[PDB]
Amino acid sequence: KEWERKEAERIEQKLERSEKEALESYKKDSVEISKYSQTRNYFYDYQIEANSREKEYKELRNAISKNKIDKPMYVYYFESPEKFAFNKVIRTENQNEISLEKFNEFKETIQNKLFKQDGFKDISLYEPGKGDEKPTPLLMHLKLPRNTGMLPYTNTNNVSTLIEQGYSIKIDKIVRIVIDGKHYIKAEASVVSSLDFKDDVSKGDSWGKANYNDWSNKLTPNELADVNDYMRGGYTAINNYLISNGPVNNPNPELDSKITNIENALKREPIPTNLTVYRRSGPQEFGLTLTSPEYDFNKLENIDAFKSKWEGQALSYPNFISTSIGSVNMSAFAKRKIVLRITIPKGSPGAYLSAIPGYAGEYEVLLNHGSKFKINKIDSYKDGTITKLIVDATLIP
Amino acid sequence: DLDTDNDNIPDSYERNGYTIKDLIAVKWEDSFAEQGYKKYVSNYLESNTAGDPYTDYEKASGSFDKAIKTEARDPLVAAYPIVGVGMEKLIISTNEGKTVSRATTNSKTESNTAGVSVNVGYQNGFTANVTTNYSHTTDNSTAVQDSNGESWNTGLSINKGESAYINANVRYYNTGTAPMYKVTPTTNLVLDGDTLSTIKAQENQIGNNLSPGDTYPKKGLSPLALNTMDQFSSRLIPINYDQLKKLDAGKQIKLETTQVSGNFGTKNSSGQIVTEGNSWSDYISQIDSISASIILDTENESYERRVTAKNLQDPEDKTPELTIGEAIEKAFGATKKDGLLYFNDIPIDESCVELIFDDNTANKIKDSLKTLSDKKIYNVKLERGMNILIKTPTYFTNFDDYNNYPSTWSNVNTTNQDGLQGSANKLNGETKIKIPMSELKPYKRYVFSGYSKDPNSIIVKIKAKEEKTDYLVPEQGYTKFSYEFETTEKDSSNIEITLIGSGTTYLDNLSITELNSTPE
Amino acid sequence: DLDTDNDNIPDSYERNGYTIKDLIAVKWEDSFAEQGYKKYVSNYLESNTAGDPYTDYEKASGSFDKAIKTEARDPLVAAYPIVGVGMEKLIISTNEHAQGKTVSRATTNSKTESNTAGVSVNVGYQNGFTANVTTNYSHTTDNSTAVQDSNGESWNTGLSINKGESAYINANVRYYNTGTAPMYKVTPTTNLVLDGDTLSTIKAQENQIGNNLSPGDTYPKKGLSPLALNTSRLIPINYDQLKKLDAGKQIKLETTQVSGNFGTKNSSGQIVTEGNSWSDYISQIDSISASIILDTENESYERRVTAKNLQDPEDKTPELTIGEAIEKAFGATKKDGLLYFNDIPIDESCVELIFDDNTANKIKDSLKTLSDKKIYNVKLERGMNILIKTPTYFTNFDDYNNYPSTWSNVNTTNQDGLQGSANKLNGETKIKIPMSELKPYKRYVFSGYSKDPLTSNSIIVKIKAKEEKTDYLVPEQGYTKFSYEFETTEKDSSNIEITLIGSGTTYLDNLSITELNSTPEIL
Ligand SMILES: [Ca+2]
Ligand SMILES: [Ca+2]
Ligand SMILES: [Ca+2]
Ligand SMILES: [Ca+2]
Ligand SMILES: [Ca+2]
Ligand SMILES: [Ca+2]
Repeated sequence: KEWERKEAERIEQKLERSEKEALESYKKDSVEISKYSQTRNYFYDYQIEANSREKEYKELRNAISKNKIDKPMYVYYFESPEKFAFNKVIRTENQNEISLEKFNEFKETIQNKLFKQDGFKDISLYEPGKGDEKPTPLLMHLKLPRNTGMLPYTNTNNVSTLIEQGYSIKIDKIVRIVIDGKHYIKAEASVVSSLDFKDDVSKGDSWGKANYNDWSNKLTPNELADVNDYMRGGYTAINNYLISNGPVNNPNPELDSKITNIENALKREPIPTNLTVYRRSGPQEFGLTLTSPEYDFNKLENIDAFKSKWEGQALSYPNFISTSIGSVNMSAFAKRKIVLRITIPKGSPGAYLSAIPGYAGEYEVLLNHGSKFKINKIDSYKDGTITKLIVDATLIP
Repeated sequence: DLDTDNDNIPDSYERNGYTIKDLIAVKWEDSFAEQGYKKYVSNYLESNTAGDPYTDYEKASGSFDKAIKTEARDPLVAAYPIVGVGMEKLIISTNEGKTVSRATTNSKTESNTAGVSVNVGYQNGFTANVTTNYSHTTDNSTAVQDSNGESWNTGLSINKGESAYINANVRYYNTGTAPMYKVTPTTNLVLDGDTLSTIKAQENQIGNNLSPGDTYPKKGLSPLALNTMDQFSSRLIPINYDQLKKLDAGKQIKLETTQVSGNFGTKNSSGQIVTEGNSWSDYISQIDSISASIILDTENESYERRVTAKNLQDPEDKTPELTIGEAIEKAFGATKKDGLLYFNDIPIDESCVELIFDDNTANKIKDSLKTLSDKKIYNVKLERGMNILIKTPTYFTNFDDYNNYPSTWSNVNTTNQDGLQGSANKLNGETKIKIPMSELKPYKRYVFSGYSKDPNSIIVKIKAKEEKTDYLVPEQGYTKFSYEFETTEKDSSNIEITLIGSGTTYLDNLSITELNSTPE
Repeated sequence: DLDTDNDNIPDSYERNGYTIKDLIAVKWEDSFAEQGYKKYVSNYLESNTAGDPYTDYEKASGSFDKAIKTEARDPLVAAYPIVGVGMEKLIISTNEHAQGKTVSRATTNSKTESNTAGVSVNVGYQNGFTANVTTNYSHTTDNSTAVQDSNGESWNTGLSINKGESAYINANVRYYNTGTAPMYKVTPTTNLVLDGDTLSTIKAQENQIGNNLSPGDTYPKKGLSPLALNTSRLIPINYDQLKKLDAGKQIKLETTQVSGNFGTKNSSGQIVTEGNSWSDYISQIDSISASIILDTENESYERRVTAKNLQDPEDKTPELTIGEAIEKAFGATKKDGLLYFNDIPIDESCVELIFDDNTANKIKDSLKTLSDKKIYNVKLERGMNILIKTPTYFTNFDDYNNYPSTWSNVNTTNQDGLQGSANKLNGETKIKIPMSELKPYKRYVFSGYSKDPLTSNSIIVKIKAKEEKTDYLVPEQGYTKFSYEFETTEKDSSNIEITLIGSGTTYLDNLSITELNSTPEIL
């Protein structure tokens, strides 16, 4: 507390005017700005440009990027089990005991997965005790790495630590601690970082072009010709053949050679990092229709049925997957209510498609057919009056 | 299970009895005593059942700063310290250089037993005594040791118009259940009304903290002198001729503790202990007006506790009542075995030890006992404003497991089952005990008490500083008798206690208790 | 795995196995005991096992101040500083500035004298009680002064003080620190107590000592100059205690109040000792820990070991036996059934034991129920005060023999001893121990163990000194600890003769001679 407050007024003397004005703007509007920072990236570019909270959001994000930490820090916070796809209550507020079986359920839910943490979030530096707020039975105790954002700030009589979480986490362990006779879950997790761009699409385009400008020279002429077909209209025919169970129902050896060339081309240059991409998926990609009543997420029961059906599952696309680095909404698929967030491990096949001159693909990347995604989380937000969903999934090999 | 006062204890567990095990509150299922657990009850309009700084969960679960006694574990008996000061030596000097110096011994409860009046036979269900004056442990009375009665003025050639000085040795002790930090006694001296000089002590020169049980200076060590004090360095307490010639008579000097201040311990999140912002100054004035006082005097040690109880006339408070037996069971480490309470090995009972009451509470308890059909004072309701002293016998036999008389009693047979507490005696012939001066303190006062039944005249005969023989006819039930005497100096003859019955009477629970000291 | 307190070590690892290596915590599997690693036991209910301002992690991981003894790295011993006063030389002069009439004596300060000054032994010890009871138990706060260069002469002879005046007193003093703790801001107070009268109280302040008093060391660094009492003024005396001091009695040294702070490692560099005090944690420490004092013939140590309460289910605190408590308190090599210091063997039959009244009574109560009948296997309750005296001379007819003389009729070719071998008694056994190894005017006790596998085969012993005696010892099928007092005297006397006439069947083992106190010489 004393150390936290000390670098709170140590930070406060180096701040600027717009940064501090955004700081009190967040002080009065913490919850709404935090929920905005959760889900602002799925709107349009001009929706964000016309949004009222964006100037304060970028000033606070600049302040968080300015303040880096020198050493890894173990930090504490409280959050709902619904945040970690445990869409239920572990123990209620009148309950004080987290049983061994529900702790086993929490273990078997939150294990071996990477879970997203995005936006601004407050945390505590020392272990909370009796004199602190304990709203949830879930306390995570995380090793934040070096140079991560760090804002101790004194708000009235208290002090708080605000960060811009922009990373996934791997939950290494959870233990069953007791505070004031109430059972709490203390989570020892690891910060695992992935390359994400969200709305930063020009810099991701530059990275993909720098990583894939010489990729065309390394392919065979058969592979290069089939890639040119795919970016010149062959994606429709190839994906239609692949979804329709091609080699089994209606074998096409020319299309088999084509998809083999595309697969080997994607195998030519595996990606050098863990990446996070976005995809405007349709109901047809999830066994639904536009006329499906379950597709209307504006009611909560459709959201809950989608979470029950899809979270914690492995989903298979037998066709090549076309996604993009951008999370923003577009006129092509603002109608579609499904936004899929995909985490790709390092060394997986795939390539940046928009480095080739003469292609109208907007910052597009392609993934090999037959791929499987482990759906980790589903969240919700309101794009206009339309409830849309955020599906955090990870590519499993 | 809703919580009214913010203490995280379900209300159903506070209306019922509950214990703390596994650092949580579970209901008392009346099967945890053989485990060793004990039961508590907490009030719910306030998170503090008693007015100590520590809260009901912390107090009742043992989360306090560990230095206090184990008898304050319940949330009903608070923990505050009661310091005391005594003198162990006297020096009188005329130099601003003849000197006379002797030894003194202190008694914590001597003035409380000063004004108690004894009666032969208690002609009610009271079966006890009432003192006129109630004195705590914080004040105490002293006796100079053996000097063969020689005049104090033959060693000092001081006439009318001259002043001598006080030099002495003092000791600080505690009898409560708390250590008090930054000890500032600010005690005083009075000499039959008029004070000579108050005694002011500072924080660092005397011991900074002063834990209960042990003393500053420690047990078996030299008491702290008055010359080694910054106030009493160039001057001492002056005395005129009239005062010293008044002390030539059989009179005593007494000490009190007036007002103290200091901090108390607590716990910290970053650190562990801080004792700066704390204070006892505004917490004593709440405890002193809500609770009721119990004092006990074993011949080696005095204890006191302060147990809370409800006022009768007001529905608005929900502090639960207690009876006297349960109050002394919780306040003291009193094990209730076979229905009888034992502190460590001395039995504590209405039929085993002496109970002394003040004037005001005696009327109310005698009003309450008429409602009670058991006619025993351990079951009456304890209310706000009770002041009880209890004194242990030096020697008490119940013709049972507890026997401590230093000489065997003649003609004692315990082959009976109709005694009040276990077996009793038969006065088929006559009982006698010789007890010399070497087994007794010199120049004191005593009372001999017991229970008798006769389903005939009984003669008692006491050889003492004054011989006293008397008659008493007993009843078919039990009636308590008591007889006062005094003894004389060590080099004198003995104490012969004789009881001649009629062959068909029973005597049980016989005790000898110290009352006062005869003057000289 | 599961965490309770504000420490990394889980409650499963907080009990029944506790090892820290390379700043992580691991359990114990009895394999890497020879890798410099030990199994500890601590609480899982709180951070601090004892009253120290250090967690069980840091003191068992080395993340604390390095001036603390490594026996305090164990979590079951409380780090506790004790500051005592030794005195070495007395000078008496009649002047108030410092000419005048001066006398000068050289004294020795003994720590463990008044604890065992009123201890008397029995010829036969009842039950399994192989120990004694003191009138009063004292810690190492008090020092008792023995004048060695005292010829037959009254102190009045060197002063010729007649009626009302007297001389002034000056002395040479030293300040020792024996404990598992240092102290920095030195401000001690010590009373010169003369049998009930306070002569004066001396305060050393800060500048006369310096800002460090590490444990095990004095302010005069081993061999350095004695510190006279002039640097803060002289102390007077009167002509009433001069004959009282001359006849029988001695001046006692009693430390009263010692103030100081401790050092805590900060985030950046060296220790800080400004926001600390050895005045708050002390009563917290003393409330729970027991007291184990050990007194070697050349030095002493004393330890605060946290013990338990039996009369409650709620508390979870480690329990120890007496011998294992001594072992972890001081550091003892486990020989086969034996405990070792650097050279001294310690046991319940190889050292001498002192308890006060309460501890002796409750140990005698516990002795009724133990099926092995030893002191060292007694459950450790909070509030015991146990003193151990390492013997001056001790032999066992085995590897250890430190006796200056050689006996007569020594037969060590037998193995039915208390510890390994025994001695076959055939006739006499003579030791003629020269006096030069015995301190003047001291009370010494000879103790031994007797086993006679015969019905009435007995021996006599006979101690020849100035206060000689002949005793008749009756041994039984088991061993008795039999002890006899005698008094040494002034140096112009002969050797001490110990004869014993055996009957050819009796066996002796564990023969020791030890000191109790000093007898008052006539002056
Ligand atoms: Ca309550
Ligand atoms: Ca309550
Ligand atoms: Ca009886
Ligand atoms: Ca732990
Ligand atoms: Ca612990
Ligand atoms: Ca041997």
